[PDB]
Amino acid sequence: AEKPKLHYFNARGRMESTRWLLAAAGVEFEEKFIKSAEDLDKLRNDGYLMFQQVPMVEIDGMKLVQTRAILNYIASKYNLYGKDIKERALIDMYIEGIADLGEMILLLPVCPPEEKDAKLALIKEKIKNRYFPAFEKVLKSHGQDYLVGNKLSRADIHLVELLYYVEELDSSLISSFPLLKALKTRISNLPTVKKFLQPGSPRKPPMDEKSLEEARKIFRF
Amino acid sequence: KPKLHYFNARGRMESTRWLLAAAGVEFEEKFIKSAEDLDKLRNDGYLMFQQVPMVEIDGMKLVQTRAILNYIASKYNLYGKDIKERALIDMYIEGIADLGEMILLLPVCPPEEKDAKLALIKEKIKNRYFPAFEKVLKSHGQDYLVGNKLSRADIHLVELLYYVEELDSSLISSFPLLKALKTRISNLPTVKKFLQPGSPRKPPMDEKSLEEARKIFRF
Ligand SMILES: CCCCCCSC[C@H](NC(=O)CC[C@H]([NH3+])C(=O)O)C(=O)NCC(=O)O
Ligand SMILES: CCCCCCSC[C@H](NC(=O)CC[C@H]([NH3+])C(=O)O)C(=O)NCC(=O)O
Repeated sequence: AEKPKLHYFNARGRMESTRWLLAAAGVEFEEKFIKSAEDLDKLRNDGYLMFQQVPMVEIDGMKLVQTRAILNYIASKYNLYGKDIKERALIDMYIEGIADLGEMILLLPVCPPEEKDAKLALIKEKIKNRYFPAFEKVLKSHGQDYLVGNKLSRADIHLVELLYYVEELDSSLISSFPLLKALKTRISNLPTVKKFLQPGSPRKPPMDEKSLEEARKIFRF
Repeated sequence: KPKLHYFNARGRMESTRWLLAAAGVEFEEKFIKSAEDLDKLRNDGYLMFQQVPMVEIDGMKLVQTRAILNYIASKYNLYGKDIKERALIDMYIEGIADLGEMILLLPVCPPEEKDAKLALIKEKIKNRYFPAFEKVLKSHGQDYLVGNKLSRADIHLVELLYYVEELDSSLISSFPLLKALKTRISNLPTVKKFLQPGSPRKPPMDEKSLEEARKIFRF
């Protein structure tokens, strides 16, 4: 009946992984872009935001806030969350590691300049020594095209999204991880993901200084 | 019995202790006491991302707080009846997590920042989080946050109410429905037993325990 409506500002931020997941699922959606603090205050005043924050997604008659609530619902609805409780446990473990690394990268620009260089270095070492080894190992354990259940899940989508951001950081980091490289390609070639990667999709560019400034004005930080 | 791998402290394992206890599930704990203990877990292949919490349950070695909790909640029927009830539960408990994270990390803030960050936490409790949960309870008038049945949401929220009480017992005072929930949940036989002295419930982290954390986790 009604397309999901995504409420956020015009940036990756905390809404991009939802854009990826919906697109991967073949689900069309609309976006309503917040451009100012007054836009956000209006959502607040209208009663639309349980904790007075965005992301918020209107879907199936609900007003869902909190990134993980949104993604868990969409993943379940479009059978991207595994086939039983144990596969969901594997998915969750994998994607919370992805979330942890993703949060580090997300927040980097918001670091004090005297700290940013150490923090980036630390992110690169965790990538090389902690996270990419863990995911490579999963893929090597079973030899399958997907992380869990030998079928596409949200885990594959969330990890490939992150591989795109790590490439932006440093395209060398993935070089010693052939299986991750192969996953990136395979997933990128799925027709829904290929369309999402093409120009003109809702996929968002890296956040530049001006966008970061808009964020500070809109969310008041 | 599930086996919980963590240090002898609340930290990131306490919400799992609460949820297991609430569900009536007996568990065992293996306490890490040194960096060397953590290193053995890592070396033995027990930790996917070289971190704890880790829980051995039903043949899996599960890391990541949320993976552990989601598995336990589904297994013991504390995650609602369908994906829409799960959506409500998830939205509520991620709000709880956000607030919980601020309180958890308070002892680690630089000392020159701690005064400001406590005051911010009290402000958000008063003006953002407790209003939101009081609003949910008032909206339906039922004893439980979701589905008129006990769920993980009630348990995680009441755990947080105890920590907020530790911070400032006045913060809940204008929120009568949250007070009632706290009482009700605390009186359920499993939660009551967990709240009594000598249970696996952990105390507030003191300075000695925070020094142990730092040695163990090398920060
Ligand atoms: C470099 C900057 C990156 C910008 C990302 C910030 S997202 C906007 C922020 N929303 C949250 O922090 C939501 C956190 C919540 N845990 C979620 O995951 O949905 C907001 O509404 N803030 C308003 C408020 O909290 O009052
Ligand atoms: C106020 C004190 C806070 C208590 C310490 C934090 S918990 C121990 C820490 N584990 C994590 O940070 C796990 C985060 C993960 N997202 C989860 O929720 O499980 C660890 O293993 N760290 C070792 C490392 O990462 O190498």
